[PDB]
Amino acid sequence: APVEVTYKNMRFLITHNPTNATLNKFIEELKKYGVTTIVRVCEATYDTTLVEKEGIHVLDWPFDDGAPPSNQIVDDWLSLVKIKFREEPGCCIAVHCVAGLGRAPVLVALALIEGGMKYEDAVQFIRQKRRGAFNSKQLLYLEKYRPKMRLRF
Ligand SMILES: Cc1cc2cn(-c3cccc(C(=O)N/N=C/c4ccco4)c3)cc2cc1C
Repeated sequence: APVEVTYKNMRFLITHNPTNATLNKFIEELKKYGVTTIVRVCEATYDTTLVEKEGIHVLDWPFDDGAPPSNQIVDDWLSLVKIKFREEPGCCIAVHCVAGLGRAPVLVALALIEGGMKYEDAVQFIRQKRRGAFNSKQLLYLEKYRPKMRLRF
C-alpha cells in the first residue's frame, strides 16, 4: 500500500515490499514520488543492485521483530532525515517492511514528532491514512518518546 506523508518540508512514502520480479514497477513508483532513498526496517528481501543503479539508495536497518527501533537506528534515521531534506529539498524518503506489520510507520511518526507534532497527533495523522500503522509496542514507544534531535531549529 503506497502511502505518502507530507508535514513541513518533509515527505515520506510507506511502500510495500517488492520481489526481484517486480522491481521495475517498484522503481517507477518510487520515481513517481521523487523518492531518492529507501529504508528497509525488516529482514532484507529483494536485491538492491538494480534499485541503486536507478539513483535510489537503499538502507538496511532492520528492527528486531516488532520491537521499537534501537537507539542506533533512531539516531541514524533522524540524521538521514536532517541531511536528505537539507541536501535535497523537496525529495521523498521511502520506508517499508511488508505493508501491514506496524513497524515502518514508527519512523515516519518519529520524524513528525521531532518536526513539532505531539505524538498523539502524529499517530492520528498516520492512522487516518492507513490501518495497522503501529503495533502495540510501537505506540507505547511513541508515547514515552522524547525528542532527541528536532528537525528545523
Ligand atoms: C494538525 C496538523 C497540522 C499540520 C500542518 N501541516 C503542514 C502542512 C504544510 C506545511 C506545513 C509547514 O509548517 N511548513 N513547513 C515549513 C518549513 C519551513 C522550514 C521547514 O519547514 C505544515 C501538516 C499538518 C498535519 C496535521 C495533522
